[PDB]
Amino acid sequence: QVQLVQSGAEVKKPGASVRVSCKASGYTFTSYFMHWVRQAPGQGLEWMAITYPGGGSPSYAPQFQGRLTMTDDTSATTVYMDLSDLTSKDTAVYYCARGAHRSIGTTPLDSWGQGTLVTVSSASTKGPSVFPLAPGTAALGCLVKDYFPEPVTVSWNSGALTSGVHTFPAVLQSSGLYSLSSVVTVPSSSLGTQTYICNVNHKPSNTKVDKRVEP
Amino acid sequence: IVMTQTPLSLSVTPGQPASISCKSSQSLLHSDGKTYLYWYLQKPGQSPQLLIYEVSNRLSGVPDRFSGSGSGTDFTLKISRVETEDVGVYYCMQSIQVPLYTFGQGTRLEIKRTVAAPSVFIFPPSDEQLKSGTASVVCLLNNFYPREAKVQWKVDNALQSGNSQESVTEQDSKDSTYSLSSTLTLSKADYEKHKVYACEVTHQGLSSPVTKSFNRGE
Repeated sequence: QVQLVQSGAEVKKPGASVRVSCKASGYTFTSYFMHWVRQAPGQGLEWMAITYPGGGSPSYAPQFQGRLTMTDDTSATTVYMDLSDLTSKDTAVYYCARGAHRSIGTTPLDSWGQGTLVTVSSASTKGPSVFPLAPGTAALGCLVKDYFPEPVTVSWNSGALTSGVHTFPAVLQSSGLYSLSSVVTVPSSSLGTQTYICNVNHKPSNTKVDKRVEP
Repeated sequence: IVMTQTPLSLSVTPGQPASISCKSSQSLLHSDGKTYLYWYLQKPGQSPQLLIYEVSNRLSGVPDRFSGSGSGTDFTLKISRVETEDVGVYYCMQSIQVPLYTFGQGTRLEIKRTVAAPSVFIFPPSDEQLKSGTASVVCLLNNFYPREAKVQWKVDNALQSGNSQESVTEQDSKDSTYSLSSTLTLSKADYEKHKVYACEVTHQGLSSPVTKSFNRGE
């Protein structure tokens, strides 16, 4: 069983460098090519680099202008990328992926890591402010504003309320902080008796907030 | 080498077939019969997964309703009968020459359904937020189809531009509708200088644009 386990999310300032690792298991590490691919939020896939472990000379997509290096450690069956001189154009999910057997070719990419989010920004890590969106059908919700970086999750009534819930993609504000809303539609009759609490979790800042949304 | 995918978005009634095309700027036929064009599907929140490799070969475990064809520059991915699990973004990828591999821009496959007009709601800023000096006014368009929609913000009947952002949910699996939220941001000072805040929505399922408004301060 192939596994490709990447390191955790990173936050960097412009000008810095980032290292992401990918621990491979379940196959002969040195007999397959390995690839890096990235995806900026809401955008398409971008192929970055390829090597084969233990004696490969990596090669790099030319638009990275030499900022990207790929390495491997065969005794740890791990591949790395180092991307230097970062800008906000480099904010992306970075994927490691196994390519073809070395006797077959370089592609296709049959197994993919879980992805590593790298956020490049001058902003510093910050939990959100949570504000109520107060209401025959009532819409109510929570505005989860001014946090950094992604991601946040939102539940309602500790997960007991799932029907009618819409949690929107975050938007990146000109301040460099994110903002998102989560809404739910409920019967207007229930507003008097039923309680509605949004549970917001911003793991990057270690923040959990509960907000009761009242009429 | 550039790959051009078409259409950018495709809506398919389930059970109907679907076709996606990928055209390369030059032949992907390696001098050996192998043509280096692969297809991937990426579902929301998930890593890409391989579907078709070397033009027409189905990957292990891929259901046989999927097939690919094409010999040099024009490639097509076909789905016998669109099950609703197939919604996502399809990418073609050419790898004729290292390190010049590229992806197409992606075609989004969605479920076709009957037209459904948005239910619109408008939310004032909370008193709590106002204490901090900024005002977020939020407009919600709930459960509509198709995806294309226009939100126009108006403050005392003056058309706003440049001071709002919006985002849209993924297609809901149950009813195949989209939802959209638009946030108008002003400073508390600017907010308190006007009375009527209005969200004007244009959608195909609306014969006339719906406007939802409030007077600041109830």
